[PDB]
Amino acid sequence: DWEQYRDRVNMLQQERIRDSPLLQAAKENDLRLLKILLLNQSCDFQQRGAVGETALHVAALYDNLEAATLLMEAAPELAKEPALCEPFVGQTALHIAVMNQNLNLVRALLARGASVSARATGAAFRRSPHNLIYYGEHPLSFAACVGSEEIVRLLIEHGADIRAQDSLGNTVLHILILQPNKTFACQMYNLLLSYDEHSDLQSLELVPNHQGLTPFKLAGVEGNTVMFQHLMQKRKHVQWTCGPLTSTLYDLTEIDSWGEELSFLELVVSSKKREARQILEQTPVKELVSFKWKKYGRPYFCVLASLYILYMICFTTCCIYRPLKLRDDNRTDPRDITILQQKLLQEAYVTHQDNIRLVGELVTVTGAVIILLLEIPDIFRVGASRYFGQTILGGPFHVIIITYASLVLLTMVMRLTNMNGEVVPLSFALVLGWCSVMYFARGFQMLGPFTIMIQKMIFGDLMRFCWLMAVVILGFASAFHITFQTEDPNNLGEFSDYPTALFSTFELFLTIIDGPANYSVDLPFMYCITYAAFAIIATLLMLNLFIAMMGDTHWRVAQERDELWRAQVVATTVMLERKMPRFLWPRSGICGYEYGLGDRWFLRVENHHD
Amino acid sequence: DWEQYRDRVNMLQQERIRDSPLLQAAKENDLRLLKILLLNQSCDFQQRGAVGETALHVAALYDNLEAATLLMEAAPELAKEPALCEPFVGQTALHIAVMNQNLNLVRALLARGASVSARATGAAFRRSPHNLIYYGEHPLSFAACVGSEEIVRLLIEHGADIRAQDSLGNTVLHILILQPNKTFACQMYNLLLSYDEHSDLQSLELVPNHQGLTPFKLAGVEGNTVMFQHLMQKRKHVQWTCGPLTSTLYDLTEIDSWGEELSFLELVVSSKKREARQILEQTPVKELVSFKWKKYGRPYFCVLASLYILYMICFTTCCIYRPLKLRDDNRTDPRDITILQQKLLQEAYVTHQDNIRLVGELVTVTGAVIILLLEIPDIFRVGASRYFGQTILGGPFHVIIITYASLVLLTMVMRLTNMNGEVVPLSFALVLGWCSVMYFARGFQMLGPFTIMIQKMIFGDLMRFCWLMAVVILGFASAFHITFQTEDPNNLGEFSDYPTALFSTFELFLTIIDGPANYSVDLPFMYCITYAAFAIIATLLMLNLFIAMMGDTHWRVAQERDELWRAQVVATTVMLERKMPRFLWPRSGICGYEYGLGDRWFLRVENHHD
Ligand SMILES: CC(C)[C@@H](C)/C=C/[C@@H](C)[C@H]1CC[C@H]2C3=CC=C4C[C@@H](O)CC[C@]4(C)[C@H]3CC[C@]12C
Ligand SMILES: CC(C)[C@@H](C)/C=C/[C@@H](C)[C@H]1CC[C@H]2C3=CC=C4C[C@@H](O)CC[C@]4(C)[C@H]3CC[C@]12C
Ligand SMILES: CC(C)[C@@H](C)/C=C/[C@@H](C)[C@H]1CC[C@H]2C3=CC=C4C[C@@H](O)CC[C@]4(C)[C@H]3CC[C@]12C
Ligand SMILES: CC(C)[C@@H](C)/C=C/[C@@H](C)[C@H]1CC[C@H]2C3=CC=C4C[C@@H](O)CC[C@]4(C)[C@H]3CC[C@]12C
Repeated sequence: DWEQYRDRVNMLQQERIRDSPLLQAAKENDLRLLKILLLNQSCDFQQRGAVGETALHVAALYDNLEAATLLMEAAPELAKEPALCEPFVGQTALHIAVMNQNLNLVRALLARGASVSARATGAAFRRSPHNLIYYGEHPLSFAACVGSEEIVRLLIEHGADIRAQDSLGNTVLHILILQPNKTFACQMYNLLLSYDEHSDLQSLELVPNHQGLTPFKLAGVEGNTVMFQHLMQKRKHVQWTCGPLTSTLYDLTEIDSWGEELSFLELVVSSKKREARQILEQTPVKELVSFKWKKYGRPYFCVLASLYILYMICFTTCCIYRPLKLRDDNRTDPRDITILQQKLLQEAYVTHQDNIRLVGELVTVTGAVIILLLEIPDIFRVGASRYFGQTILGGPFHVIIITYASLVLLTMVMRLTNMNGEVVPLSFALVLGWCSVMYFARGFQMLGPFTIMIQKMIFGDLMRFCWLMAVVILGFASAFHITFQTEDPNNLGEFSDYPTALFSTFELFLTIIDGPANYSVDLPFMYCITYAAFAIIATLLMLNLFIAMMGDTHWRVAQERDELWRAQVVATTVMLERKMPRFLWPRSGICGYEYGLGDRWFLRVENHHD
Repeated sequence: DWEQYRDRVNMLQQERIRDSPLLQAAKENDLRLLKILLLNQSCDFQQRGAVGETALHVAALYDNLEAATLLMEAAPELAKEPALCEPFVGQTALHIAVMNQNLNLVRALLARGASVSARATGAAFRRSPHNLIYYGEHPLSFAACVGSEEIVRLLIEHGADIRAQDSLGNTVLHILILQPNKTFACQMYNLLLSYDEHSDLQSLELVPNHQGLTPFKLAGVEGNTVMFQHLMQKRKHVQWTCGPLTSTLYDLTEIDSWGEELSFLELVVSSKKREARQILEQTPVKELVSFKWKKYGRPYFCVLASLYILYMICFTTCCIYRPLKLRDDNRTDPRDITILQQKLLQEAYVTHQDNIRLVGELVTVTGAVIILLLEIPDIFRVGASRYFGQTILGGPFHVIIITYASLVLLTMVMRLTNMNGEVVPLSFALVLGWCSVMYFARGFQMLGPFTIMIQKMIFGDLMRFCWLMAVVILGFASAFHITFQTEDPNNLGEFSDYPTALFSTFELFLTIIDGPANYSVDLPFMYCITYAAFAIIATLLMLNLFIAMMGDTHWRVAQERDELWRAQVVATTVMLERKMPRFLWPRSGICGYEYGLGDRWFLRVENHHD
């Protein structure tokens, strides 16, 4: 929760420990004062602290086995007392004794009758970035997550339910997977699977949490590669081993996820963790997505890319041959250079070429409607921020594709209603529609990690550098405008108006226009000093600083090009499996039923070991 | 072959193993059930699997020595039974027993009379990228490639022919060289040479395969540097060793390859493997090509470069002084600026300077004919794709040189036929002919690894980045054309026509022209927003991204500059040895016959060891 509230809670807990002499003796392991208190019978033994902790909780917290046994000899009901305050509600002495790995204290508490199924629904025991650890809500979950196998065996022998869930629905396998240390996690997973004598019901592995994730899916989502390898070791079958050639037969019941709302690969790719992209490098998943991409994903993606390119060619040809007529009125203003205008709806669609344009425009409108019908339910199937905010699963390409379809439909509306100004949505749709073709650059290895470079340059570096650049533009444009306020605009009109001054200074920042010079006339002397300062500071230092930032970003992406391209391949394959019809996408892998191996589907992997 | 077919074959093989109780007992090493089957006499013992494998093949496949001896005690004819299906045709139990290194099983099979010359012509035993290994087609080849020397000795003692070839003609030395692991390969090569008691016939080393490669040539082609060093250890003679100076005398019978169609160095350089360029760094080859390049290659290459430069000077001077006359007709169109045209064949070649031009044009046509006569039979001596598609042996320089000669001859044809439009082939030939002079940059160390940088930037990076760049050009050119469709073209004519809009936006992408600005008139407001987006996205992000890609490509080539330059030196020296007359290229090395060492030719290497 709040850091200040937890600090006040800890300070109040230490204050109530230091104020109470029984709690002070329990903390400091003062056996004489504690025995004088307990042998004495002032009739008080349940003094609670600031968090509602008993004296047994204080004895277990500071590793005081002798003081805890003294507190359990007299009035042993403290072995069945949880805390009664917000940051530690539900925590007993058994939880602290398990977390401190005091095995004799856990033995003594289970001898005195500790609650082995004590569900600690505390604020500090929830999975949150405020808490440093998430060990669970049960003593068995705590003992499995800490790493003491003997305490796990002791709690199981006393009757701790392995199939117990948290507030998030997580069983002990989920919280065991969620731990960062993974050396002992595989052995603890083996121990908890070995103690599943129940085996009735479904196996603990098939138990989903409240998010609907199995432990296999949670190992996929969180990027736990070691637990993923340990899980696939239990689901593989070595067919044969001849010399150095080992042929094994992995099971694809959970990896492929046939007939499910969210497949395993979709959950792996659409994950906020950076370590989830290493699951695609693992042994069954890499061969599975390579088979899917090489057999079905690449030809279908190339066909869709060719259709989209021809569609954009038709839209561009309809933009070029747009119906325009001569201007009716006279150009009274000498600075106005508009000689054509848009024809009316009655004036257009007359000749044969206009009917060809009508056919192409119907093709364009139908394609935009098809685009909207393909993209709109994906914003409601998952979250809008998740669908619009991930690099791997398209992302900004979907936003500009939906914007392109919306602008094409708006152009159609303005065409049918005889509204002037189709140049703005047609230019927007021509820029956005052609730039969306780079989405289909993710289907090729050489060009795919380039769109990721451009994405991590625009939203990565350009959105940070544009504030300093805009500050320099807003300074020097105002300076250049006020130096040329008392000047004739016919000789040097690059700073005549302040919007034009902003645009001209932006161009001079990017060095795409020449410096404003008119040597036939006498420019003001302040312009030369201001432009020398602009050339030193803006065009030389900051522009090449942005060039170096883009170079470092390109190097950072190019050091991990194949991983990002494989992630894009899996994202594209998942999207094509979800959206295309099922008869064009047969089920991947060996059928297995024709070979007598049941209804499961397998992937055969032949490797060259030693 | 196909991955799905091999997967179906393996699944069917495991299905037929699991269905048959004899094969199941042979796989699982169930001695009791197997003895009940064999001691029983249901009169069946040759049940074949899905691949035609016997029960002895299943026993040898899963390392079941006891089950294999039980299957060989009753009906031992299974020791002489190969498989009878496509992926394993010709494979016996001896092959699997050798590959599994079960020495007692190989002893038992040779005791029962296994076929020691069993030629396994299977689909899985062929050298292909589908197969993970290529161990050969014979049990001796399998035992030499796996690494068990005792099984090699056992097979040789029973009469396995060492001089046996595969479907590719490869003997056991070729397949032993083709293995990736090279520590045991030298010892196995020594063992197989030591067992060549035949020594009649030619030595196994001089036995070529179906591609015509000796094991020395195959070690050169595949880049096996360790086997190359081991082969040159057997062909060197240490003349003396005084202090730290060791003078040895390498033999150049196979490295130089006098009087052969394909020399050793040509096969090393024209190799698809990247590791073949390390053969040129080895001890005799480096000194040999350095002697050849320093004595003969560099002066002849500099003479040819000077002749080609003077030839291009003559061609350029004939292009500058091209016969042109005043235009006969009148310039009716105000946008037409053509004032000259080409003179007729009768009108030209009149004055003295025209006769000097005629002499130069005859020189140019003769040089192009000489160029075609030098380059045309090289396209038929080797493959066309091999000759036109390798960086080291010229490659694109040969294509542009042949194109230059073809365009010069086409210009001559258009000159003789009075056909208008010599400017197109003359401009093409002037661009391509002068750019071919960079071919002669490969003869100098400092400038040579620069043409490789440009080649790996054009075909490496430019051919990948040009699709995204063309996408941005096709978007923004159409946007800029439709914003200036309803505008007067006299004020801003950079986007008047769509081809001119494409060209102007390509120039604005490369920042070689200024931004289109006409401050005397009022430009449309959409142009400013579209050009600000073009300046942000195209000229700033993508152009400098391509700059960073070229920087990384230049760094990648510059980290290996000397290796690539030495490869180009060997390629140039091989080309000059092949194409120049023999009297200008004396045989390299010590003659040897005058010193009583036979007809062989030697290279003396003096090195400073310790
Ligand atoms: C038309 C003008 C007014 C302005 C709006 C135009 C903006 C275009 C050029 C910009 C806006 C956002 C840009 C953009 C958004 C995000 C991505 C995803 C990235 O992975 C590749 C580049 C890509 C695809 C680029 C392409 C160019 C876009 C679409
Ligand atoms: C430096 C960063 C922030 C980049 C991205 C922004 C550039 C700014 C300065 C650019 C982007 C688009 C430009 C722009 C849009 C359109 C017009 C209308 C035109 O008739 C006058 C110039 C004017 C008013 C300019 C002003 C400067 C703008 C707003
Ligand atoms: C004349 C115009 C129309 C066009 C066709 C001209 C193209 C020229 C400039 C281009 C085409 C291909 C280019 C090219 C091909 C390949 C190589 C081999 C490389 O190792 C060095 C650069 C070099 C030699 C370059 C030189 C420049 C060339 C020849
Ligand atoms: C971005 C990459 C793909 C680079 C290599 C390609 C550039 C394209 C856009 C260039 C290359 C040559 C250019 C070109 C060739 C010749 C002409 C004829 C001229 O009268 C009008 C422009 C026009 C029609 C332009 C159009 C744009 C072209 C085709």
